[PDB]
Amino acid sequence: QSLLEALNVRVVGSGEKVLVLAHGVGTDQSAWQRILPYFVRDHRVVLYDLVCAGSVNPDYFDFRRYTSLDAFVDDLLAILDALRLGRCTYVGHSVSASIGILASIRRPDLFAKLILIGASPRFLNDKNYHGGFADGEIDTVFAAMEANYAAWVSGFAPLAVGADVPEAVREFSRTLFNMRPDITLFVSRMVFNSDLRGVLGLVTVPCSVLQTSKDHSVPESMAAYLKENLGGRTTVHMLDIEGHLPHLSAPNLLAQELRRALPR
Ligand SMILES: [Mg+2]
Repeated sequence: QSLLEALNVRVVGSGEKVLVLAHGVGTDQSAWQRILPYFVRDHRVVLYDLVCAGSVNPDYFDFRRYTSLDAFVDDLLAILDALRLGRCTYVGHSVSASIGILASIRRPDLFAKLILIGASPRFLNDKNYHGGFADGEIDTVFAAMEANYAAWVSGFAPLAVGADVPEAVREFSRTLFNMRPDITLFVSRMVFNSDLRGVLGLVTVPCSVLQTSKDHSVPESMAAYLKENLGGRTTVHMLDIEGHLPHLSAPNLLAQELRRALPR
């Protein structure tokens, strides 16, 4: 396969503006399906799957290569260079918000704006920083994942969706069960260990921070931290949608905020 084929790159929509939708761990590009109707008549929308998606051939997940977020940034930049659509708006959920931040420091030319959903530069607390997780706290999650993947997904998918939206629990269960458990564990440990705090000030592009409500992974205080520390023009939108996956659980409401955050 080419890189574009391996990571299931898709370009949809009729417009001149370019929008990139980049999913998080545990999902794949189909997490955007109910957002697409709101953008495809005036954007060319680029979708792709992260290499850890269960929709990507598990042969591609090379543990020697994918040891830091920078190897994920390599793949994003390689796709955007291959598609040659030029300057774009980039929407990143959870790990893809971090991937977008780092890509925008390497290649600010490529990004008109970043729209960050569920963004965190560091999950672990540090001396005078609140990520949400104390030393040792995550261990019970990675123990449960390794001990009984299916029991772990059955309890975690409702928690991540947050709101009582059976269809979202279905979709997120489907994309967690499609992942190979050793990949889910490895990538979840790598992302949980990430720390982007020291590069936020190097961002130069505008950012909209769409801050999830009652997200297990990101305290509501994070939005203020990103507004203070991101180096470009940053705006905060506190979502009135519950949970980690607002694009699955309340696509209409999330799409209306995304549209409000577009550059011009
Ligand atoms: Mg600045």
